[PDB]
Amino acid sequence: KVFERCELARTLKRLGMDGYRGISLANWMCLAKWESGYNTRATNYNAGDRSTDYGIFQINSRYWCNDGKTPGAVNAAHLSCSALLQDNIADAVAAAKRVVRDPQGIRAWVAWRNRCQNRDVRQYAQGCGV
Repeated sequence: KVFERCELARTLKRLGMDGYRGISLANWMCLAKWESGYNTRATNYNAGDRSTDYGIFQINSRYWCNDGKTPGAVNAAHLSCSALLQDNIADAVAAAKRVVRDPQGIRAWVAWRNRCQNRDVRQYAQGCGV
């Protein structure tokens, strides 16, 4: 499923993401935008280390979800990576919360540093009623 901007903004608020671990809704929106274009079935294989990024938040198979074929893998979030390809993003949200529970926080995603950090991110969640 490819979410429309405001529909995702409202869904994330309902799921308790606004201000989670100090992260504003606008930042989560900026992250989803650059990571997947708000697409829940987005997948990205990293030929270099053999790991795959899954879903709307592009969660990695080496530490956060299990896909069986990733070398030196662990399962912090304790999920099957398959759960991160559903139209319902409840599991992806739970996984994303787990990721930012580590000291690095939202910085865990390099894309966030390149495109969101230290910038005006209001535009991503503006006018959605959240």
